[PDB]
Amino acid sequence: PKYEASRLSSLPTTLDPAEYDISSETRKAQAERLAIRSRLKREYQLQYYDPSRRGVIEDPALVRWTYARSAFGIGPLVFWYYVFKTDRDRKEKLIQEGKLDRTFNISY
Amino acid sequence: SALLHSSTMVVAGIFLLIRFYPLTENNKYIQSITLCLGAITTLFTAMCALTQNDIKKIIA
Amino acid sequence: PLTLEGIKDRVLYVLKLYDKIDPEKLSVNSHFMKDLGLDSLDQVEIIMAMEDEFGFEIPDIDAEKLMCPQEIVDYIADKKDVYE
Amino acid sequence: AWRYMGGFANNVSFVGALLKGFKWGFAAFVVAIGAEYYLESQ
Amino acid sequence: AHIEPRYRQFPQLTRSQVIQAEFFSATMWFWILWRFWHDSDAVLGHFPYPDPSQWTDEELGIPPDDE
Amino acid sequence: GAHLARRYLGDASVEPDPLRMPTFPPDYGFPERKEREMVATQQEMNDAQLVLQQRDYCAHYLIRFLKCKRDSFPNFLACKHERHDWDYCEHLDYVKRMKEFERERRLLQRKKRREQREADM
Amino acid sequence: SGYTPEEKLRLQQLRELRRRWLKDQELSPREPVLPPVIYKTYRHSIFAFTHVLIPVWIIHYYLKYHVTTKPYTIVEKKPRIFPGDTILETGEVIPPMKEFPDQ
Amino acid sequence: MLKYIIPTIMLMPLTWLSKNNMIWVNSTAHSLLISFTSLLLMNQFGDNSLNFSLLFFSDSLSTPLLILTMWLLPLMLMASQHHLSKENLTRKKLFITMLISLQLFLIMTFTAMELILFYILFEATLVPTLIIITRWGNQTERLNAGLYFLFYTLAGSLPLLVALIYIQNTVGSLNFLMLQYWVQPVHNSWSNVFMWLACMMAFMVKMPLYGLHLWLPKAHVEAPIAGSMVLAAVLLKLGGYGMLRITLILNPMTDFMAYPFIMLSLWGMIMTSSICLRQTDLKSLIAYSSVSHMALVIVAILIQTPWSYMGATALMIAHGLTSSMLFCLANSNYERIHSRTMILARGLQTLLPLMATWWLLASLTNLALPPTINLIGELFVVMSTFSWSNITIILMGVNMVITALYSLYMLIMTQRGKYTYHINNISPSFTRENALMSLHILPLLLLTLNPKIILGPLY
Amino acid sequence: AMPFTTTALIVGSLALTGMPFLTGFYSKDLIIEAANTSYTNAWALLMTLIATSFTAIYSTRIIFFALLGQPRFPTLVNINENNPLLINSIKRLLIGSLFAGYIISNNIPPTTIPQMTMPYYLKTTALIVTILGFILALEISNMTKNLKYHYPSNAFKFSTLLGYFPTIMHRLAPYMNLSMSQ
Amino acid sequence: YLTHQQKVLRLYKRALRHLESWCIHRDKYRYFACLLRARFDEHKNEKDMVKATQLLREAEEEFWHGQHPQPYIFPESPGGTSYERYECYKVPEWCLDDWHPSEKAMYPDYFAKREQWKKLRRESWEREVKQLQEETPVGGPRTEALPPARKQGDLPPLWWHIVTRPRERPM
Amino acid sequence: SWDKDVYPEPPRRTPAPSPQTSLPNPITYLTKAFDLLVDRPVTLVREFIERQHAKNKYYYYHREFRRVPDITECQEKDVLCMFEAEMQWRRDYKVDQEIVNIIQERLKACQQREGESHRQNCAKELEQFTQVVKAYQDRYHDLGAHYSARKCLAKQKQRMLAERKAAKEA
Amino acid sequence: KRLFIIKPSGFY
Amino acid sequence: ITKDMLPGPYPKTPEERAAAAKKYNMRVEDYEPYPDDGTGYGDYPKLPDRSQQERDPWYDWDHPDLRLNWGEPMHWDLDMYIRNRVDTSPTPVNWNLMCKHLFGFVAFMLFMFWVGETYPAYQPVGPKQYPYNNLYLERGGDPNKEPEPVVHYEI
Ligand SMILES: CCCCCCCCCCCCO[C@@H]1O[C@H](CO)[C@@H](O[C@H]2O[C@H](CO)[C@@H](O)[C@H](O)[C@H]2O)[C@H](O)[C@H]1O
Ligand SMILES: CCCCCCCCCCCCO[C@@H]1O[C@H](CO)[C@@H](O[C@H]2O[C@H](CO)[C@@H](O)[C@H](O)[C@H]2O)[C@H](O)[C@H]1O
Ligand SMILES: CCCCCCCCCCCCO[C@@H]1O[C@H](CO)[C@@H](O[C@H]2O[C@H](CO)[C@@H](O)[C@H](O)[C@H]2O)[C@H](O)[C@H]1O
Ligand SMILES: CCCCCCCCCCCCO[C@@H]1O[C@H](CO)[C@@H](O[C@H]2O[C@H](CO)[C@@H](O)[C@H](O)[C@H]2O)[C@H](O)[C@H]1O
Ligand SMILES: CCCCCCCCCCCCO[C@@H]1O[C@H](CO)[C@@H](O[C@H]2O[C@H](CO)[C@@H](O)[C@H](O)[C@H]2O)[C@H](O)[C@H]1O
Ligand SMILES: *C(=O)CCCCCCCCCCCCC
Repeated sequence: PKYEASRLSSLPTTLDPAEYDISSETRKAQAERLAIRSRLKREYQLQYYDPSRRGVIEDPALVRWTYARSAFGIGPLVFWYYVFKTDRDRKEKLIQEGKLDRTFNISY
Repeated sequence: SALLHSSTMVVAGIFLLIRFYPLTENNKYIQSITLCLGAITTLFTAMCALTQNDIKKIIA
Repeated sequence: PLTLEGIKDRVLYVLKLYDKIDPEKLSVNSHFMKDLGLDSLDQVEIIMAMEDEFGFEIPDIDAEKLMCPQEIVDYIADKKDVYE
Repeated sequence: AWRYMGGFANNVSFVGALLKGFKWGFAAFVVAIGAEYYLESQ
Repeated sequence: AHIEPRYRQFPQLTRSQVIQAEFFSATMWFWILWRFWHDSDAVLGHFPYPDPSQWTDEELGIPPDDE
Repeated sequence: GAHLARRYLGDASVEPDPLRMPTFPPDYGFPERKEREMVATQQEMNDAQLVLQQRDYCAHYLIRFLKCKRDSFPNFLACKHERHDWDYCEHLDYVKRMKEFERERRLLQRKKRREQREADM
Repeated sequence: SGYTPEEKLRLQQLRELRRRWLKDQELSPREPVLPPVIYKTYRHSIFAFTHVLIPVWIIHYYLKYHVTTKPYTIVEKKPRIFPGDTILETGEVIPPMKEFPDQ
Repeated sequence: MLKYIIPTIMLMPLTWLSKNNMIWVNSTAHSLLISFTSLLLMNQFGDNSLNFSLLFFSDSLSTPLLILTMWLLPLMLMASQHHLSKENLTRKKLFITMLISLQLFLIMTFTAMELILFYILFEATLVPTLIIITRWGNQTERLNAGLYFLFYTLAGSLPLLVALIYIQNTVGSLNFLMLQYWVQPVHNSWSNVFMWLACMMAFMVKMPLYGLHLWLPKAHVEAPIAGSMVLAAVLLKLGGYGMLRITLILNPMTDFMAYPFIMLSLWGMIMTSSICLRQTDLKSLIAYSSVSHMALVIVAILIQTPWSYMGATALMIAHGLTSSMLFCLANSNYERIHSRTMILARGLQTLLPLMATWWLLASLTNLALPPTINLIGELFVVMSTFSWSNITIILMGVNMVITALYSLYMLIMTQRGKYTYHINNISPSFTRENALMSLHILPLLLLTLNPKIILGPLY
Repeated sequence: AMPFTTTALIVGSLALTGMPFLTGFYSKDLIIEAANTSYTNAWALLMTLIATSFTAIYSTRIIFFALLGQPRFPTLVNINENNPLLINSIKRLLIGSLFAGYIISNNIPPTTIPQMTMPYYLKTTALIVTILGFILALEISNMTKNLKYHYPSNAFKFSTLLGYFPTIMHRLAPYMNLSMSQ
Repeated sequence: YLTHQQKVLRLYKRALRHLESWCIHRDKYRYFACLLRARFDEHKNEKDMVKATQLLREAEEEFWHGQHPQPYIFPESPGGTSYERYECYKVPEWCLDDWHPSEKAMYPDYFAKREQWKKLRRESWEREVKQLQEETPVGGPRTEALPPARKQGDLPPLWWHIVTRPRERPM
Repeated sequence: SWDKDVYPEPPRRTPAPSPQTSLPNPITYLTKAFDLLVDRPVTLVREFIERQHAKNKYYYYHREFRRVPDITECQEKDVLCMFEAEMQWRRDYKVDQEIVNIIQERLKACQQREGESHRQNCAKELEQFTQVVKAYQDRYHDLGAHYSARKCLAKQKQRMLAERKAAKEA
Repeated sequence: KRLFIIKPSGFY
Repeated sequence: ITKDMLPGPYPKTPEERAAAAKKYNMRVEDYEPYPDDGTGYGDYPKLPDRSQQERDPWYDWDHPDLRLNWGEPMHWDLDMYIRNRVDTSPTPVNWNLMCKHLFGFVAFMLFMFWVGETYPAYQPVGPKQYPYNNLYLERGGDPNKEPEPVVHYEI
């Protein structure tokens, strides 16, 4: 029985058919990815290991993230309006008729 | 875990219902609900315990 | 409390209970491939016994590099903060 | 091999584990009902 | 410490731990035997359960059928 | 058990309904049937502060046991005979409820037989 | 798959530093340089005095002269009365029960 | 009220005539003395309010808000003096003057008998508040925050002025004591529908009502610490105080006019609580938390029950201390790492053990742990809205769960986990900061012993 | 290797599984008897009884895999229970697990009328199902020692992964809530 | 990124660990471990690399079907019961800079030795930065590997945070 | 210390000790220890304090509010009369709240005092509680947070009109 | 042997 | 940080895609924006919807608790994918099968409880009998009214 991936449960890497057919193009892309990672690692490390540095190492990726993120509207109000309005009309009708029990109700 | 599971938190839920037995003893509908809730609970969790390998989880 | 000699004693002790290794040829510097004639399957099983001996996991990326008893002693000493 | 040798060679069974202490618990019990049967006869 | 670790061997035991364990294991079994001797009905049944089929129609007040 | 198999997996017309018993007059088949006699008075059960569910036809044995239990403190192993008398009265009380069930069951069977006699006639 | 000669040399150089660093975390003999059954019962006796007797004195004084002086602050369940008891306040005797049928 | 107005005014010459290096000592010390005397306002009677003069009065609603106002001024001074240390002396004195002038307008606003006087003072608070944000905020978009804050307010406040002047013409007076006796019922008509909206929308914007709330997170992200403190603790409650007063003359029209605002509030409190679970700016998270809490206050005021009004009063006081404390806690991290990003500096309990305790206590009050006055106020509202309609318990209960989730999420994210490796400037907490946190939480928790002084006139 | 810990664990397990006259027996068997003779939901009664059987199985599982057989722990033996704080604290609870149920049951006033008349098969149900649970558990535990390899069944995975309730609910519910803001 | 040889060896180790979770008993595990090894030794000399990749892919399909749903995890491995347990006690060494002078006075020997390390760090840094400039091609590093020191008295570049990291059991 | 008519309690009936055992009662010896070690020193401190109190006897008084005309007698918009009537109505409202609180305290004390016999023996308290709550509900319920003597009167007149109509249809 | 425990300053 | 380093509008031409990939430290082959709607993602990259729990725990992350490296682009929903929140890791049992087995188990139990209510267990006895008209006065009945007698008989 094959694995069926879901949004909340990914395909395992050992079962992914593209993990076993790795061509020159795929290897070249992985090297380009490792090179980008290594360049950022060095840039981070020259500051992180700098004995004279005291502070925070500002991360442009973090700043871009918070900037990007800091940058179903009447239907529930109408829905809730009819739920509470219908309930309170029913309740008000019974009190006027005396059919609602409020024997010990003196806090409101 | 020893104190959470024995003399403090988890029995509080049971204790609350015991405090209110003057009301629950006159309510068959409430009795049916708590009965079935406990029954499914006692069986389901005991069934989970049969295969657990972590000693603390078996006791939990 | 582990010591550098204590770790080394137990690493060789485990290897001296492995039938594919002759305990007379074994030293701390014996390469598992070049001196003892083992294969990489064998090397994986040696690392697994070390993990069992000391009760912690050696990730595959590090484990593949450990090719003699001394490199295992160094690796265990470094992760356990053993300086003596 | 060390796991099957020395002080680990023989371990009790499940029944033997449950019966740990039975011998002296029974000996003490026999003495107690014997004592209680004697006094009750007085 | 007062107990020193051992390698691939059964551990060192004190005489206090062994005796105390045996005492309380034996206490548990004495208690069970003592209680069972005196309160076996707590396990087996406190009273006889009647067989309703053995009751007569006279005592249940069942009149004869042709009546 | 067994009585449940007869009702749910058999003929329920001749099986008592536990929520509607009894369904025959108490004196049907019992000429001169005595009443159950209550020993403890209402005031005695009130003063003893018995739980309402304990204020039944065995309450006098309970009142005796509770008084013994208080008087024997700290000896919490005494009053064992008083407790058995209360437990025994409850047992007999339970047997009486079993007989009421068995009487009801047989009267429902007699009625069923008396209906095939007429269905034949 | 073993180490390369440069990987081994870097690891060796780091190892020497790490062990020297770890050795230097050991304290010296003078560190820290700090600024300038009777015992059983006495320790237990002082504990009972401060943590039981003094608190109970305070609580009793508080319950007796402030709490119980207000209506319905400490409400008791009234004592159970059994057939045959004698009331202390009045001297009343509670009649026995009716005689039991044999059982 | 002159015994509070005049000494507050005298804080201005005190600050300007102080020795250069004594401006924070003198202003802080003397503002604390004014705060002490504010407790004389507790002479409240069971029947009558404390009516000083033809201009000012103090009942059990205004008194707790007055005490909170005058308590907050020294705290804002303490909180501000560090990030203003490099400012030149004249601009420091001008900053302190804005805070003093804000106190002056606020205590007059809360004690005015006549509603036009309340309106002018209610409007006057805008000026120093706007100046504090646009002049002493750090970032470029403080200018936009000022315009949003300014024009949201005036979009609602100008209709209120027209309604207030209209009411005086019809009734003959706007003295609040007179309105209590000459109030007449509001009958159904389109004219009265717009009178109702004109009487209420200005206060809705201040609270802020859900759907008119987007100015608030914008304002907080731009304001300096003192700006956030006064905004969160007092300025929002001007709208709450205004609604509690003006609803007197809006019956029985409030019966059906409240519905759309109750729906916005009841649903809005769930929406804003959920939004807090995904906020990445710590100040913006606290700002959205205020919106959710103030939604309860709006519901309490609109359903108009004795229990709801008591809960509204307690919630307003309790939120003011709690939210002000959270901005102060958030600001203490900011003064070290110079970022409001919540995920930047983690595991701070390892580095700042006692500040972790303050974070814990602020979070516990934010999620309304019994018996904090935070829970007392929330519980009373939950009690009263259940009678209004039993189904509301579902939305109230769900909001409690989400509030606990984001309150503790804040605590776990910043204080727990591992510390960020490269942040190596987390210096030990200063005495000033520890005192500032304790000067919020201690009075807040002491109010548990005597809640009646914060439950308002319906007590 | 750990005698006192072993004694307390055996006592605790037998107390848990309703061993006659230990502390647990004085409540569980009254509860099972009261349930057996009550006007009750029949399905709930059966579930409770099967669960009583299952208690025996997982208790045997702890005892069997922790105390019996051969050591499966690492080679450096640091087993040591000879600490008075450890022995004494467990000792006081071990005494509680023997007599507390008996002492408490003989001192508390009666507030109900306990059911004491019932058929023998309702009287002994908890004991019988408990004994069958132990017997069943011992056959399964010893089958792990055979040189046979077993594939996982669906019931095994359902049990091991907790009916999948945590996997589904703890991924889906947070995802739906944490996403609906956007 | 992983070679074929690395994937097979990773699978063997992963398969053996799950097999142990199933077998539990050491004698039973030894028996089945040897059978498992014989399955790998069967195809050890497969020179057709398309066939070898098919063998591994089916092997990983087999592993996914037969894996233990609750495998044993070493306590301090990721996902284990002691993983990260001691992180709360790890305190970075820069925190000592902020100690009050009276606190530092309690450990005069320790803090004098700490100053020597800080001096060693300061005097080494420029040579480390220079060594990395000389050895890094124009495009920048293509990998994350760092070099050893090449002279006497040099320290391996970027050593401080490795050498002075918190102890695994710091308190 | 308080009025026994306002907060009544029935006479107390304590049975005498009646031991049916030769074992000593631990509670009796703890009681004697409590008297000697706790009560007597506590009583000695209190008697010293009361001796200081007797040297300085001074009094406080319960404030008496004259009755003033009700809102029914106030001309419309006459705030001087309305003010006094409104203040009087507010004082009465607080008093009626405490009257209900007294009756609820009676009920709760009876429930605890009567034990397992409360359902029968607390009927008189239950009835008095039922009536005062009904009267209190009629006066003050549903007025809203902006309550007043005016709104209270409007409710009474609405109730009076409903009672007049119902009597007419009969 | 006794090892120095690195912790944040507690003096303040 | 300059404006050119901050998130921008959705990339229109292929030369804006290359600039956007470079700004976010990505290969232009890998870079891919969110679909151009009014949703408001701009040019922020759309990265795989995976939990941080799925990352290699042994790699030397700059942020080990988050498993992020300094400078790498962060998933738009990173705050949802931290290790304390939503996990997307592969499961030993397929997602759909798990849902069936859990739903099937709960549904079967709820049905059986319904059956157990309709055919309850009980014992073969009649009602429990109480004296004094089923304890009329004790249960709170009106003393002034006279209850309709309940009479119990011996059997
Ligand atoms: C209220 C009273 C309750 C009943 C009280 C009964 C008294 C209990 C007395 C227990 C004392 C027994 O003392 C203990 O007995 C066991 C008998 O196997 C001894 O054990 C002995 O045999 C076992 C092997 O089977 C091994 O441990 C070893 O060969 C030897 O020690 C312990 O070494 C001894 O310490
Ligand atoms: C006739 C109608 C007008 C009535 C005017 C009544 C007030 C007259 C005040 C005259 C004195 C002014 O005093 C003059 O200004 C300020 C404050 O006073 C002083 O200088 C000030 O410098 C700084 C503030 O910047 C502070 O240290 C301190 O406030 C003070 O020393 C001058 O050294 C003094 O020469
Ligand atoms: C967020 C904003 C929320 C806004 C909520 C809006 C609520 C809308 C309320 C609608 C009711 C308005 O008020 C309504 O006005 C009309 C005016 O013609 C009144 O009715 C009056 O005019 C109509 C003419 O059509 C006549 O038939 C009627 O005899 C007369 O009395 C109603 O008596 C009143 O009920
Ligand atoms: C309420 C608490 C009640 C506690 C009740 C305790 C119940 C204990 C039930 C034990 C039933 C007997 O269990 C029996 O043990 C013997 C031990 O030789 C075993 O019998 C056989 O099986 C195993 C495995 O093949 C062998 O190790 C054993 O030598 C052999 O005789 C079985 O495992 C089982 O048939
Ligand atoms: C005393 C215990 C009392 C409670 C006992 C409860 C047991 C009730 C179990 C009900 C759940 C059964 O759930 C059912 O299982 C089978 C077997 O996988 C599934 O069947 C499906 O999956 C299997 C395996 O992939 C395949 O045959 C195929 O995909 C499909 O048939 C059904 O889709 C599901 O509906
Ligand atoms: C006789 O006294 C009945 C006692 C009950 C025995 C338990 C039977 C459980 C059967 C399962 C019920 C299925 C749902 C209707």
